[PDB]
Amino acid sequence: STVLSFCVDAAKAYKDYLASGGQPITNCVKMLCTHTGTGQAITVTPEANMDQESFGGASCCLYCRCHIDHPNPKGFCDLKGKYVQIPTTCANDPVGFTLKNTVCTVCGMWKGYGCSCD
Amino acid sequence: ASSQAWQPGVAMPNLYKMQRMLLEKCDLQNYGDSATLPKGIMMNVAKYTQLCQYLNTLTLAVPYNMRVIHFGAGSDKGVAPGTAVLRQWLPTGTLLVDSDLNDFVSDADSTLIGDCATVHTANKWDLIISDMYDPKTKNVTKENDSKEGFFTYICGFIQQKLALGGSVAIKITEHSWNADLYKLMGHFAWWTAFVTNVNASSSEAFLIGCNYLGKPREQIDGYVMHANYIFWRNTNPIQLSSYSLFDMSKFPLKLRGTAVMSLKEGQINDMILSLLSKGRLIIRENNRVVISSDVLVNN
Ligand SMILES: C[n+]1cn([C@@H]2O[C@H](COP(=O)(O)OP(=O)(O)OP(=O)(O)OC[C@H]3O[C@@H](n4cnc5c(N)ncnc54)[C@H](O)[C@@H]3O)[C@@H](O)[C@H]2O)c2nc(N)[nH]c(=O)c21
Ligand SMILES: C[n+]1cn([C@@H]2O[C@H](COP(=O)(O)OP(=O)(O)OP(=O)(O)O)[C@@H](O)[C@H]2O)c2nc(N)[nH]c(=O)c21
Ligand SMILES: Nc1ncnc2c1ncn2[C@@H]1O[C@H](CSCC[C@H](N)C(=O)O)[C@@H](O)[C@H]1O
Ligand SMILES: [Cl-]
Ligand SMILES: [Cl-]
Ligand SMILES: [Cl-]
Ligand SMILES: [Cl-]
Ligand SMILES: [Zn+2]
Ligand SMILES: [Zn+2]
Repeated sequence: STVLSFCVDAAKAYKDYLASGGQPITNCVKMLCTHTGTGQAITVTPEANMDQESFGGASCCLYCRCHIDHPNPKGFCDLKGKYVQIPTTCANDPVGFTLKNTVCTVCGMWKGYGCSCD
Repeated sequence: ASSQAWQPGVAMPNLYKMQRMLLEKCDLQNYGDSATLPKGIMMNVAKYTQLCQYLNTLTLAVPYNMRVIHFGAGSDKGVAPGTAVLRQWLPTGTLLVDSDLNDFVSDADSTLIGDCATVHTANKWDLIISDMYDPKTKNVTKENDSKEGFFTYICGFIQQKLALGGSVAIKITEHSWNADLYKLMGHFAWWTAFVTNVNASSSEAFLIGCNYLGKPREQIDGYVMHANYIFWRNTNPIQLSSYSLFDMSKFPLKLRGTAVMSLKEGQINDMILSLLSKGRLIIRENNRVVISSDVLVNN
């Protein structure tokens, strides 16, 4: 109750850290792949298209990398054990991209970077 | 330029395995040279990708609900590049467990932190990958003798927890090696020492046991076979190459649906051994996979 009320806006803190000129989290594991994949955001195997890089999920998850509890139900990670596709233009900061962007529940593409359900 | 440059790496030729060399100091012409990797790709992602590309050419058993354990999976970066490559390579749904002396975050289904000697399991495994390396190996003060440490655990883990038909890939170097491990290679249908092309400038190799038979097929003297390995490396320079990393179209391990059966030690006849030797049979029960990490209780 009081422990939950205090907790720690880690997603908000990372955006402020970058705004202050902080160097983005490194050592995100980039995978070798064909780059002829579906282009969906989070997949069981690398699915990067010609405009994306595929990375090991756990290495791009702020919560996994910082050893802090996950917000998702019962601390369930959505990247661990999977592969996340990141636009080549934003591959310099995969942790920042996954936090600031959200996946479309219909086509499985990143909203604003592949989803065209409109 | 060399033909082997388009391969993921180079395996120890059979004639070098049949020699009786004395151990010599390893002296590589290109020692330490770094490979030219694709932009932003880590050395360990490239290395495991080439190991997996080579494993795709062997008769590996690939059963439904395959079980794979990866020792020495943590890096000084706090992540598991090799585990990410194994999970990309293995069929979806493959149970993948990894472990390391040091904490790290992984894509594996379960991760155990601590010395590999603290890892227990009643379950048998289909594939064992080890990248363990003792940093103290760099302190070459004495003669290059067989090393114990995690190697005694790996040998016992193979003899007790590897399913018949299963395979292993255990990392060795000039000084990080074990005679009993080489002797165990004679308990597989086939074996080799495989050198990744991205690490051609290192004495590193993966000792690969293909299709475990649970009995000696050939007698191997470990002290002689490691001397043979160093002689091969000292007389066969390998050109650094990352060419195989650019073609990932056939990368995923082919799902073979390999039969899984339970058999007493008296049911292992020549006909069963023949199926094990072709990657068409795995012998173990299909019970729940349970692992544990021994915790030492102190004040
Ligand atoms: C083969 N070799 C060994 N040495 C000497 O003997 C020592 C021990 O030799 P080694 O058994 O460590 O073998 P090698 O040097 O080939 O290993 P390398 O450093 O390439 O490491 C291979 C792999 O081991 C792992 N590894 C190495 N060091 C570490 C570490 N500190 N932490 C974690 N993993 C490590 C990595 O996965 C790495 O890719 C070397 O540190 C060096 O002084 C050589 N010297 C010359 N001049 N020419 C050689 O050809 C040569
Ligand atoms: C790669 N491999 C080699 N052998 C044995 O070795 C024989 C051929 O050995 P080889 O495969 O090394 O020679 P090849 O000329 O086929 O090609 P190379 O690999 O480029 O040199 C096989 O018929 C088997 O007896 C193997 N035996 C088993 N069971 N499994 C393997 O994966 C395997
Ligand atoms: N006795 C032991 N038990 C467990 N891990 C051990 C060990 N001796 C060495 N190691 C581990 O062996 C590893 C060698 S480096 C491993 C690199 C890793 N495979 C990657 O994908 O990048 C180190 O992380 C070290 O902690
Ligand atoms: Cl959590
Ligand atoms: Cl020792
Ligand atoms: Cl010991
Ligand atoms: Cl035996
Ligand atoms: Zn996470
Ligand atoms: Zn959509």
